[PDB]
Amino acid sequence: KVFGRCELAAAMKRHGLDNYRGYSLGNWVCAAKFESNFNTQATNRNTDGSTDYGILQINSRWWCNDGRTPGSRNLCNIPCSALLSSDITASVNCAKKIVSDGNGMNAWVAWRNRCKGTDVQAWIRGCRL
Repeated sequence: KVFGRCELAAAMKRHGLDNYRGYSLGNWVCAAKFESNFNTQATNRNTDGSTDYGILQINSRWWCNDGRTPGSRNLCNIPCSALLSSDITASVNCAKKIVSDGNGMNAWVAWRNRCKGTDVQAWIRGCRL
């Protein structure tokens, strides 16, 4: 599914991401924009041999199992393909663990490089939330 901007904001807000670990909703929308372009089916191989999956580009070395990543820990206890669903529940649940792991949203280097420090509230402009 390719989410609309406000559609995604509404769903992340429903699943309790707004202000989760102090990160406002616009931070999460911005991260999704630059990680996946709001496309739940997005998959991208990383240089380390792991792959990133779904709306928030969760990796197969630490977080989900894709069966082809040596060293896999699967700390979200989920197959990576489950992070490609139209329903974002699994991605959100996993992202909550990630952002709690010590470095906040710096875990998403696209957030760090494209969102952090910016006017992230723009990403929820016009949305009835």
